[PDB]
Amino acid sequence: MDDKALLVEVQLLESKTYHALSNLPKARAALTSARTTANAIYCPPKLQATLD
Amino acid sequence: LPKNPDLRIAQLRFLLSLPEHRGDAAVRDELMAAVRDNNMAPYYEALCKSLDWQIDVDLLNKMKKANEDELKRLDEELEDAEKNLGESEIRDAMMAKAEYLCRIGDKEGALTAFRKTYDKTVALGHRLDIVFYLLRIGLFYMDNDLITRNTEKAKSLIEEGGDWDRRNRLKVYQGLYCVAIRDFKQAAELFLDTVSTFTSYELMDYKTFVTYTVYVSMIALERPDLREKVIKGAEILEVLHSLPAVRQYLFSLYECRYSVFFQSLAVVEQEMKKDWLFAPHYRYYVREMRIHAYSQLLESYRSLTLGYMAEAFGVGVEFIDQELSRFIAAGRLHCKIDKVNEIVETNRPDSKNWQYQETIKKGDLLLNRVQKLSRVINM
Amino acid sequence: DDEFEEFPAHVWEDNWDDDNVEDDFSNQLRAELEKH
Amino acid sequence: LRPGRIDRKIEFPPPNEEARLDILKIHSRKMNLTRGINLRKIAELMPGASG
Repeated sequence: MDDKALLVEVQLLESKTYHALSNLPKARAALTSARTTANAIYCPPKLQATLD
Repeated sequence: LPKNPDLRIAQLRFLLSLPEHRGDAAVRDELMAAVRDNNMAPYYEALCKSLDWQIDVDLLNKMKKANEDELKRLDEELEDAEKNLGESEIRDAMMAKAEYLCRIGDKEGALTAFRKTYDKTVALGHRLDIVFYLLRIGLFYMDNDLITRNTEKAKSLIEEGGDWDRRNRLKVYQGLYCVAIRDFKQAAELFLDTVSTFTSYELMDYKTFVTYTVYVSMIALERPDLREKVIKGAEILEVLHSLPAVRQYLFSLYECRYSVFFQSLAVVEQEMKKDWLFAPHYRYYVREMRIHAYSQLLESYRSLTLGYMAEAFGVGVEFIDQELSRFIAAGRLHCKIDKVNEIVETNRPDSKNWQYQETIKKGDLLLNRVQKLSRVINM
Repeated sequence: DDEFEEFPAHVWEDNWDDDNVEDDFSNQLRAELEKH
Repeated sequence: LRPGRIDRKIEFPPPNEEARLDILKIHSRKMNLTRGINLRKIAELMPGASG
Protein backbone atom coordinates (compact mmCIF):
# COMPACT_ATOMS: atom_id res chain seq x y z
CA MET A 1 0.00 0.00 0.00
CA ASP A 2 0.89 3.70 0.14
CA ASP A 3 3.06 5.85 2.45
CA LYS A 4 6.33 4.62 1.01
CA ALA A 5 7.95 7.15 3.35
CA LEU A 6 6.60 5.14 6.28
CA LEU A 7 7.76 1.97 4.54
CA VAL A 8 11.26 3.44 4.27
CA GLU A 9 11.26 4.42 7.93
CA VAL A 10 10.10 0.95 8.98
CA GLN A 11 12.72 -0.76 6.81
CA LEU A 12 15.37 1.51 8.30
CA LEU A 13 14.21 0.54 11.78
CA GLU A 14 14.42 -3.13 10.77
CA SER A 15 18.00 -2.62 9.59
CA LYS A 16 18.84 -0.75 12.79
CA THR A 17 17.43 -3.52 15.00
CA TYR A 18 19.42 -6.12 13.05
CA HIS A 19 22.55 -4.04 13.56
CA ALA A 20 21.80 -3.85 17.29
CA LEU A 21 21.22 -7.63 17.36
CA SER A 22 24.54 -8.22 15.49
CA ASN A 23 22.89 -9.88 12.46
CA LEU A 24 24.95 -7.66 10.20
CA PRO A 25 24.12 -9.30 6.83
CA LYS A 26 20.41 -8.97 7.54
CA ALA A 27 20.89 -5.39 8.73
CA ARG A 28 22.64 -4.61 5.45
CA ALA A 29 19.88 -6.33 3.47
CA ALA A 30 17.23 -4.27 5.24
CA LEU A 31 19.28 -1.12 4.67
CA THR A 32 19.61 -1.86 0.96
CA SER A 33 15.88 -2.52 0.69
CA ALA A 34 15.20 0.78 2.46
CA ARG A 35 17.53 2.65 0.11
CA THR A 36 15.96 1.02 -2.95
CA THR A 37 12.50 2.07 -1.77
CA ALA A 38 13.76 5.53 -0.80
CA ASN A 39 15.23 6.26 -4.23
CA ALA A 40 11.70 6.18 -5.65
CA ILE A 41 9.98 8.91 -3.58
CA TYR A 42 10.67 12.28 -2.00
CA CYS A 43 13.00 11.84 0.98
CA PRO A 44 12.76 14.85 3.33
CA PRO A 45 16.07 16.08 4.74
CA LYS A 46 15.45 14.22 8.00
CA LEU A 47 14.71 10.91 6.28
CA GLN A 48 17.69 11.31 3.95
CA ALA A 49 19.91 12.08 6.94
CA THR A 50 18.64 9.00 8.78
CA LEU A 51 19.25 6.81 5.74
CA ASP A 52 22.74 8.25 5.28
CA LEU B 1 5.83 -30.72 9.25
CA PRO B 2 3.61 -31.61 12.22
CA LYS B 3 4.54 -32.49 15.78
CA ASN B 4 3.83 -36.22 15.76
CA PRO B 5 4.69 -37.18 18.44
CA ASP B 6 5.67 -33.93 20.13
CA LEU B 7 9.25 -34.74 21.13
CA ARG B 8 8.56 -32.50 24.10
CA ILE B 9 6.59 -35.54 25.29
CA ALA B 10 9.71 -37.72 25.30
CA GLN B 11 11.67 -34.87 26.86
CA LEU B 12 9.20 -34.65 29.74
CA ARG B 13 9.06 -38.43 30.20
CA PHE B 14 12.84 -38.80 30.33
CA LEU B 15 13.30 -35.76 32.56
CA LEU B 16 10.72 -37.35 34.86
CA SER B 17 12.45 -40.76 34.83
CA LEU B 18 15.35 -39.38 36.87
CA PRO B 19 16.16 -39.39 40.60
CA GLU B 20 15.88 -36.16 42.60
CA HIS B 21 13.38 -34.98 39.97
CA ARG B 22 10.58 -37.56 40.27
CA GLY B 23 7.25 -36.13 41.36
CA ASP B 24 8.19 -32.47 41.20
CA ALA B 25 4.62 -32.41 39.80
CA ALA B 26 5.33 -29.61 37.31
CA VAL B 27 6.73 -32.10 34.82
CA ARG B 28 3.87 -34.43 35.71
CA ASP B 29 1.26 -31.70 35.20
CA GLU B 30 2.72 -30.80 31.81
CA LEU B 31 2.91 -34.40 30.63
CA MET B 32 -0.60 -35.24 31.86
CA ALA B 33 -1.95 -32.10 30.19
CA ALA B 34 -0.43 -33.13 26.86
CA VAL B 35 -1.51 -36.77 27.22
CA ARG B 36 -5.09 -35.79 28.04
CA ASP B 37 -5.16 -33.27 25.19
CA ASN B 38 -4.00 -35.78 22.58
CA ASN B 39 -5.81 -38.78 24.14
CA MET B 40 -2.69 -40.94 24.48
CA ALA B 41 -4.25 -43.91 26.25
CA PRO B 42 -1.59 -46.44 25.10
CA TYR B 43 1.36 -44.17 25.90
CA TYR B 44 -0.30 -43.43 29.25
CA GLU B 45 -0.49 -47.17 29.94
CA ALA B 46 3.17 -47.58 28.98
CA LEU B 47 4.18 -44.70 31.27
CA CYS B 48 2.20 -46.19 34.15
CA LYS B 49 3.91 -49.54 33.63
CA SER B 50 7.34 -47.91 33.46
CA LEU B 51 7.10 -45.53 36.42
CA ASP B 52 4.75 -47.57 38.66
CA TRP B 53 2.10 -44.86 38.83
CA GLN B 54 -1.35 -44.77 40.44
CA ILE B 55 -3.52 -45.39 37.38
CA ASP B 56 -6.57 -43.11 37.24
CA VAL B 57 -9.17 -45.51 35.87
CA ASP B 58 -11.82 -42.80 35.58
CA LEU B 59 -9.87 -40.77 33.01
CA LEU B 60 -8.09 -43.77 31.51
CA ASN B 61 -11.44 -45.24 30.46
CA LYS B 62 -12.43 -41.96 28.82
CA MET B 63 -9.15 -41.82 26.89
CA LYS B 64 -9.52 -45.46 25.85
CA LYS B 65 -13.07 -44.92 24.58
CA ALA B 66 -12.12 -41.74 22.71
CA ASN B 67 -9.20 -43.52 21.04
CA GLU B 68 -11.31 -46.56 20.18
CA ASP B 69 -14.04 -44.43 18.61
CA GLU B 70 -11.47 -42.41 16.65
CA LEU B 71 -9.81 -45.57 15.36
CA LYS B 72 -13.13 -47.13 14.37
CA ARG B 73 -14.32 -44.04 12.50
CA LEU B 74 -10.98 -43.65 10.72
CA ASP B 75 -11.08 -47.32 9.68
CA GLU B 76 -14.68 -46.97 8.49
CA GLU B 77 -13.73 -43.94 6.40
CA LEU B 78 -10.79 -45.90 4.99
CA GLU B 79 -13.07 -48.80 4.03
CA ASP B 80 -15.52 -46.37 2.42
CA ALA B 81 -12.65 -44.88 0.43
CA GLU B 82 -11.63 -48.34 -0.75
CA LYS B 83 -15.18 -49.24 -1.75
CA ASN B 84 -15.91 -45.97 -3.59
CA LEU B 85 -12.86 -43.73 -3.99
CA GLY B 86 -9.62 -44.46 -5.82
CA GLU B 87 -6.01 -44.84 -4.79
CA SER B 88 -5.46 -41.08 -4.57
CA GLU B 89 -7.84 -40.87 -1.59
CA ILE B 90 -7.25 -44.35 -0.18
CA ARG B 91 -3.66 -43.23 0.38
CA ASP B 92 -4.85 -40.16 2.28
CA ALA B 93 -7.15 -42.33 4.40
CA MET B 94 -4.33 -44.70 5.34
CA MET B 95 -1.99 -41.77 5.96
CA ALA B 96 -4.41 -40.05 8.33
CA LYS B 97 -4.98 -43.34 10.15
CA ALA B 98 -1.23 -43.83 10.64
CA GLU B 99 -0.88 -40.24 11.84
CA TYR B 100 -3.57 -40.88 14.45
CA LEU B 101 -1.83 -44.07 15.60
CA CYS B 102 1.34 -42.04 16.12
CA ARG B 103 -0.61 -39.36 17.99
CA ILE B 104 -2.14 -41.88 20.40
CA GLY B 105 1.11 -43.81 20.87
CA ASP B 106 0.51 -47.13 19.10
CA LYS B 107 4.10 -47.57 17.97
CA GLU B 108 4.04 -50.91 16.15
CA GLY B 109 0.66 -50.25 14.55
CA ALA B 110 1.84 -46.85 13.35
CA LEU B 111 4.99 -48.36 11.84
CA THR B 112 2.97 -51.05 10.06
CA ALA B 113 0.48 -48.49 8.73
CA PHE B 114 3.29 -46.24 7.52
CA ARG B 115 5.02 -49.15 5.80
CA LYS B 116 1.76 -49.93 4.00
CA THR B 117 1.30 -46.27 3.04
CA TYR B 118 4.89 -46.06 1.79
CA ASP B 119 4.42 -49.19 -0.30
CA LYS B 120 1.17 -47.87 -1.79
CA THR B 121 2.21 -44.28 -2.46
CA VAL B 122 4.23 -43.30 -5.52
CA ALA B 123 4.49 -39.51 -5.10
CA LEU B 124 8.08 -38.66 -4.21
CA GLY B 125 7.14 -35.86 -1.82
CA HIS B 126 4.70 -38.08 0.07
CA ARG B 127 7.32 -40.83 0.22
CA LEU B 128 9.68 -38.32 1.82
CA ASP B 129 6.97 -37.26 4.27
CA ILE B 130 6.40 -40.88 5.28
CA VAL B 131 10.14 -41.42 5.73
CA PHE B 132 10.33 -38.29 7.89
CA TYR B 133 7.46 -39.51 10.07
CA LEU B 134 9.36 -42.77 10.49
CA LEU B 135 12.52 -40.84 11.39
CA ARG B 136 10.61 -38.79 13.97
CA ILE B 137 9.15 -41.96 15.51
CA GLY B 138 12.68 -43.33 15.59
CA LEU B 139 14.00 -40.25 17.37
CA PHE B 140 11.08 -40.32 19.80
CA TYR B 141 11.62 -43.97 20.76
CA MET B 142 15.44 -43.92 20.45
CA ASP B 143 15.53 -47.07 18.31
CA ASN B 144 18.90 -46.64 16.63
CA ASP B 145 18.23 -49.39 14.08
CA LEU B 146 15.03 -47.81 12.77
CA ILE B 147 16.57 -44.33 12.88
CA THR B 148 19.59 -45.34 10.79
CA ARG B 149 17.55 -47.42 8.35
CA ASN B 150 15.14 -44.54 7.71
CA THR B 151 18.02 -42.06 7.50
CA GLU B 152 19.50 -44.19 4.72
CA LYS B 153 16.05 -44.40 3.12
CA ALA B 154 15.70 -40.61 3.19
CA LYS B 155 19.17 -40.11 1.71
CA SER B 156 18.38 -42.62 -1.03
CA LEU B 157 15.13 -40.81 -1.81
CA ILE B 158 16.89 -37.43 -1.95
CA GLU B 159 19.44 -38.90 -4.37
CA GLU B 160 16.52 -40.36 -6.35
CA GLY B 161 15.09 -36.83 -6.42
CA GLY B 162 14.45 -34.37 -3.63
CA ASP B 163 14.25 -30.67 -2.81
CA TRP B 164 16.03 -28.15 -0.63
CA ASP B 165 13.41 -28.06 2.12
CA ARG B 166 13.47 -31.82 2.70
CA ARG B 167 17.27 -31.71 2.42
CA ASN B 168 17.47 -29.26 5.33
CA ARG B 169 14.93 -31.15 7.41
CA LEU B 170 16.93 -34.34 6.83
CA LYS B 171 20.10 -32.46 7.81
CA VAL B 172 18.52 -31.45 11.11
CA TYR B 173 17.40 -35.04 11.71
CA GLN B 174 20.90 -36.32 10.95
CA GLY B 175 22.42 -33.77 13.31
CA LEU B 176 20.01 -34.75 16.07
CA TYR B 177 20.89 -38.42 15.61
CA CYS B 178 24.61 -37.62 15.63
CA VAL B 179 24.16 -35.70 18.89
CA ALA B 180 22.30 -38.74 20.22
CA ILE B 181 25.09 -41.16 19.26
CA ARG B 182 27.97 -38.86 20.27
CA ASP B 183 29.23 -37.83 16.82
CA PHE B 184 29.63 -34.19 17.80
CA LYS B 185 31.88 -33.52 14.79
CA GLN B 186 29.24 -34.43 12.22
CA ALA B 187 26.59 -32.88 14.44
CA ALA B 188 28.52 -29.60 14.38
CA GLU B 189 28.86 -29.77 10.61
CA LEU B 190 25.16 -30.39 10.01
CA PHE B 191 23.96 -27.92 12.63
CA LEU B 192 26.16 -25.11 11.32
CA ASP B 193 25.17 -25.88 7.73
CA THR B 194 21.48 -25.67 8.67
CA VAL B 195 21.62 -22.92 11.31
CA SER B 196 20.72 -20.05 8.98
CA THR B 197 17.69 -21.94 7.58
CA PHE B 198 16.22 -23.81 10.53
CA THR B 199 12.68 -24.84 9.57
CA SER B 200 12.13 -27.99 11.67
CA TYR B 201 10.18 -26.37 14.49
CA GLU B 202 8.51 -29.71 15.29
CA LEU B 203 11.68 -31.03 16.95
CA MET B 204 12.74 -27.98 18.97
CA ASP B 205 12.49 -24.22 18.94
CA TYR B 206 15.18 -22.16 17.25
CA LYS B 207 16.63 -21.17 20.63
CA THR B 208 17.14 -24.80 21.67
CA PHE B 209 18.57 -25.62 18.25
CA VAL B 210 21.02 -22.73 18.57
CA THR B 211 22.07 -23.86 22.03
CA TYR B 212 22.73 -27.33 20.61
CA THR B 213 24.71 -25.83 17.73
CA VAL B 214 26.80 -23.75 20.14
CA TYR B 215 27.53 -26.69 22.44
CA VAL B 216 28.39 -29.12 19.65
CA SER B 217 30.46 -26.50 17.80
CA MET B 218 32.44 -25.69 20.94
CA ILE B 219 33.24 -29.35 21.53
CA ALA B 220 33.97 -30.18 17.87
CA LEU B 221 35.54 -27.10 16.23
CA GLU B 222 39.05 -25.74 16.55
CA ARG B 223 39.60 -22.13 17.59
CA PRO B 224 39.84 -20.68 14.04
CA ASP B 225 36.72 -22.41 12.74
CA LEU B 226 34.92 -21.54 15.97
CA ARG B 227 35.72 -17.85 15.54
CA GLU B 228 34.80 -17.87 11.85
CA LYS B 229 31.52 -19.78 12.16
CA VAL B 230 30.18 -19.21 15.70
CA ILE B 231 31.75 -16.13 17.28
CA LYS B 232 31.34 -14.32 13.95
CA GLY B 233 28.05 -16.01 13.06
CA ALA B 234 25.29 -13.51 12.39
CA GLU B 235 22.33 -15.83 13.00
CA ILE B 236 23.97 -17.33 16.10
CA LEU B 237 24.81 -13.96 17.67
CA GLU B 238 21.26 -12.78 16.98
CA VAL B 239 19.86 -15.58 19.14
CA LEU B 240 22.67 -15.43 21.70
CA HIS B 241 21.49 -11.90 22.43
CA SER B 242 18.29 -13.51 23.72
CA LEU B 243 20.28 -16.32 25.37
CA PRO B 244 22.65 -14.60 27.85
CA ALA B 245 24.11 -17.74 29.46
CA VAL B 246 25.04 -19.65 26.29
CA ARG B 247 26.73 -16.48 25.07
CA GLN B 248 28.70 -16.20 28.31
CA TYR B 249 29.79 -19.83 27.96
CA LEU B 250 30.93 -19.49 24.36
CA PHE B 251 32.67 -16.15 24.82
CA SER B 252 34.27 -17.18 28.11
CA LEU B 253 35.94 -19.96 26.16
CA TYR B 254 36.84 -17.80 23.17
CA GLU B 255 38.21 -14.80 25.09
CA CYS B 256 40.34 -17.01 27.35
CA ARG B 257 38.35 -16.16 30.48
CA TYR B 258 38.63 -19.50 32.22
CA SER B 259 37.05 -19.03 35.65
CA VAL B 260 33.86 -17.81 33.99
CA PHE B 261 34.32 -20.67 31.53
CA PHE B 262 34.23 -23.32 34.25
CA GLN B 263 31.22 -21.62 35.82
CA SER B 264 29.43 -21.74 32.47
CA LEU B 265 30.56 -25.33 31.91
CA ALA B 266 29.11 -26.40 35.26
CA VAL B 267 25.77 -24.81 34.43
CA VAL B 268 25.95 -26.41 30.98
CA GLU B 269 26.61 -29.79 32.59
CA GLN B 270 23.50 -29.43 34.73
CA GLU B 271 21.33 -28.24 31.83
CA MET B 272 22.59 -31.01 29.57
CA LYS B 273 22.19 -33.73 32.17
CA LYS B 274 18.57 -32.64 32.46
CA ASP B 275 18.32 -32.66 28.66
CA TRP B 276 17.05 -35.90 27.13
CA LEU B 277 19.07 -36.08 23.90
CA PHE B 278 22.44 -35.22 25.47
CA ALA B 279 21.78 -37.12 28.71
CA PRO B 280 24.24 -39.97 28.02
CA HIS B 281 26.94 -37.47 27.07
CA TYR B 282 27.25 -34.99 29.94
CA ARG B 283 30.25 -36.62 31.64
CA TYR B 284 32.09 -37.04 28.33
CA TYR B 285 31.25 -33.52 27.15
CA VAL B 286 32.37 -31.91 30.40
CA ARG B 287 35.59 -33.94 30.34
CA GLU B 288 36.32 -33.01 26.73
CA MET B 289 35.60 -29.32 27.31
CA ARG B 290 37.86 -29.32 30.37
CA ILE B 291 40.60 -30.90 28.26
CA HIS B 292 40.00 -28.28 25.57
CA ALA B 293 40.32 -25.48 28.12
CA TYR B 294 43.54 -26.93 29.54
CA SER B 295 45.08 -27.43 26.10
CA GLN B 296 44.03 -23.91 25.13
CA LEU B 297 45.69 -22.40 28.19
CA LEU B 298 48.88 -24.41 27.67
CA GLU B 299 48.97 -23.69 23.93
CA SER B 300 50.72 -20.36 24.59
CA TYR B 301 53.08 -21.39 27.39
CA ARG B 302 56.30 -23.35 27.75
CA SER B 303 56.24 -23.55 31.55
CA LEU B 304 53.07 -22.66 33.46
CA THR B 305 53.08 -22.60 37.25
CA LEU B 306 50.28 -24.49 38.96
CA GLY B 307 49.44 -21.47 41.10
CA TYR B 308 48.85 -19.39 37.98
CA MET B 309 46.78 -22.14 36.37
CA ALA B 310 44.63 -22.48 39.49
CA GLU B 311 44.11 -18.72 39.74
CA ALA B 312 43.24 -18.52 36.04
CA PHE B 313 40.70 -21.34 36.27
CA GLY B 314 39.33 -20.13 39.61
CA VAL B 315 40.07 -23.38 41.44
CA GLY B 316 42.56 -24.70 43.96
CA VAL B 317 45.99 -26.14 43.30
CA GLU B 318 45.09 -29.71 44.28
CA PHE B 319 42.16 -29.62 41.84
CA ILE B 320 44.31 -28.53 38.91
CA ASP B 321 47.06 -30.97 39.85
CA GLN B 322 44.63 -33.90 39.97
CA GLU B 323 42.91 -32.97 36.71
CA LEU B 324 46.19 -32.41 34.89
CA SER B 325 47.63 -35.68 36.17
CA ARG B 326 44.52 -37.58 35.09
CA PHE B 327 44.48 -36.13 31.59
CA ILE B 328 48.24 -36.45 31.07
CA ALA B 329 48.04 -40.09 32.16
CA ALA B 330 45.14 -40.60 29.75
CA GLY B 331 47.31 -38.96 27.08
CA ARG B 332 45.04 -35.99 26.34
CA LEU B 333 47.46 -33.19 27.30
CA HIS B 334 51.01 -32.38 26.20
CA CYS B 335 52.40 -31.31 29.55
CA LYS B 336 54.37 -32.79 32.43
CA ILE B 337 53.79 -31.73 36.03
CA ASP B 338 56.59 -31.00 38.50
CA LYS B 339 55.28 -31.01 42.06
CA VAL B 340 58.38 -30.47 44.23
CA ASN B 341 58.41 -26.95 42.76
CA GLU B 342 54.92 -26.72 41.30
CA ILE B 343 55.40 -26.10 37.56
CA VAL B 344 53.70 -27.50 34.46
CA GLU B 345 56.29 -27.97 31.73
CA THR B 346 54.94 -28.12 28.17
CA ASN B 347 56.40 -31.00 26.14
CA ARG B 348 54.66 -30.28 22.85
CA PRO B 349 56.28 -32.17 19.95
CA ASP B 350 58.17 -30.28 17.28
CA SER B 351 56.77 -30.27 13.76
CA LYS B 352 59.45 -32.63 12.46
CA ASN B 353 59.15 -34.92 15.49
CA TRP B 354 55.38 -35.14 15.01
CA GLN B 355 55.89 -35.82 11.31
CA TYR B 356 58.35 -38.60 12.10
CA GLN B 357 55.96 -40.21 14.57
CA GLU B 358 53.07 -40.01 12.09
CA THR B 359 55.26 -41.57 9.42
CA ILE B 360 56.16 -44.39 11.80
CA LYS B 361 52.51 -45.06 12.66
CA LYS B 362 51.16 -44.93 9.11
CA GLY B 363 54.10 -46.90 7.74
CA ASP B 364 53.62 -49.56 10.40
CA LEU B 365 49.98 -49.93 9.39
CA LEU B 366 50.76 -50.05 5.67
CA LEU B 367 53.67 -52.44 6.21
CA ASN B 368 51.49 -54.80 8.21
CA ARG B 369 49.00 -54.78 5.34
CA VAL B 370 51.78 -55.37 2.79
CA GLN B 371 53.21 -58.22 4.85
CA LYS B 372 49.80 -59.87 5.14
CA LEU B 373 49.16 -59.53 1.41
CA SER B 374 52.60 -60.85 0.47
CA ARG B 375 52.28 -63.86 2.74
CA VAL B 376 48.78 -64.53 1.41
CA ILE B 377 49.90 -64.46 -2.21
CA ASN B 378 53.45 -65.85 -2.24
CA MET B 379 51.94 -69.17 -1.15
CA ASP C 1 40.22 -70.15 4.91
CA ASP C 2 41.57 -72.17 7.83
CA GLU C 3 39.59 -72.08 11.06
CA PHE C 4 41.22 -72.61 14.45
CA GLU C 5 38.41 -74.87 15.64
CA GLU C 6 41.08 -76.58 17.74
CA PHE C 7 40.51 -73.61 20.07
CA PRO C 8 36.90 -73.77 21.33
CA ALA C 9 34.93 -70.59 20.67
CA HIS C 10 26.40 -48.28 22.74
CA VAL C 11 27.36 -47.69 19.10
CA TRP C 12 30.22 -45.67 20.49
CA GLU C 13 34.01 -45.69 20.51
CA ASP C 14 33.98 -45.51 24.29
CA ASN C 15 37.11 -44.67 26.27
CA TRP C 16 38.56 -45.96 29.53
CA ASP C 17 38.37 -42.56 31.21
CA ASP C 18 34.57 -42.59 30.75
CA ASP C 19 34.17 -45.42 33.29
CA ASN C 20 35.62 -43.44 36.21
CA VAL C 21 33.20 -42.78 39.07
CA GLU C 22 33.40 -39.30 40.59
CA ASP C 23 31.12 -36.47 41.63
CA ASP C 24 29.49 -34.23 39.05
CA PHE C 25 31.77 -31.49 37.79
CA SER C 26 29.24 -28.93 39.03
CA ASN C 27 29.54 -30.35 42.55
CA GLN C 28 33.34 -30.51 42.35
CA LEU C 29 33.64 -26.91 41.18
CA ARG C 30 31.09 -25.75 43.76
CA ALA C 31 33.13 -27.33 46.56
CA GLU C 32 36.33 -25.84 45.13
CA LEU C 33 34.95 -22.30 45.02
CA GLU C 34 33.38 -22.83 48.45
CA LYS C 35 36.69 -23.76 50.08
CA HIS C 36 38.71 -21.16 48.14
CA LEU D 1 15.58 -18.96 -48.94
CA ARG D 2 14.57 -20.88 -52.07
CA PRO D 3 13.42 -24.44 -51.32
CA GLY D 4 15.98 -27.05 -52.25
CA ARG D 5 18.65 -24.88 -50.67
CA ILE D 6 16.72 -24.18 -47.46
CA ASP D 7 14.14 -26.96 -47.53
CA ARG D 8 12.59 -26.10 -44.15
CA LYS D 9 12.30 -22.90 -42.12
CA ILE D 10 11.79 -23.20 -38.36
CA GLU D 11 10.51 -20.18 -36.45
CA PHE D 12 11.44 -19.78 -32.78
CA PRO D 13 8.76 -17.59 -31.22
CA PRO D 14 9.40 -16.34 -27.70
CA PRO D 15 8.00 -18.79 -25.16
CA ASN D 16 4.25 -18.69 -24.52
CA GLU D 17 4.44 -18.86 -20.70
CA GLU D 18 4.36 -22.64 -20.87
CA ALA D 19 7.69 -22.81 -22.62
CA ARG D 20 8.66 -20.15 -20.06
CA LEU D 21 7.68 -22.41 -17.16
CA ASP D 22 9.65 -25.19 -18.86
CA ILE D 23 12.73 -22.97 -19.23
CA LEU D 24 12.45 -21.85 -15.62
CA LYS D 25 12.42 -25.47 -14.49
CA ILE D 26 15.33 -26.31 -16.80
CA HIS D 27 17.53 -23.50 -15.52
CA SER D 28 16.49 -23.82 -11.86
CA ARG D 29 17.00 -27.60 -11.64
CA LYS D 30 20.53 -26.98 -10.31
CA MET D 31 19.33 -24.58 -7.65
CA ASN D 32 18.27 -24.60 -4.00
CA LEU D 33 14.72 -23.36 -4.41
CA THR D 34 12.84 -22.69 -1.18
CA ARG D 35 9.44 -24.23 -0.57
CA GLY D 36 6.43 -22.19 -1.64
CA ILE D 37 8.35 -20.76 -4.61
CA ASN D 38 6.12 -20.55 -7.70
CA LEU D 39 7.94 -20.71 -11.01
CA ARG D 40 4.50 -20.50 -12.61
CA LYS D 41 4.07 -17.08 -11.00
CA ILE D 42 7.49 -16.04 -12.28
CA ALA D 43 6.59 -17.27 -15.77
CA GLU D 44 3.42 -15.17 -15.67
CA LEU D 45 5.45 -12.19 -14.47
CA MET D 46 7.63 -12.63 -17.56
CA PRO D 47 5.48 -11.84 -20.63
CA GLY D 48 7.11 -11.96 -24.05
CA ALA D 49 10.46 -12.85 -22.47
CA SER D 50 12.88 -15.07 -24.35
CA GLY D 51 14.67 -18.14 -23.04
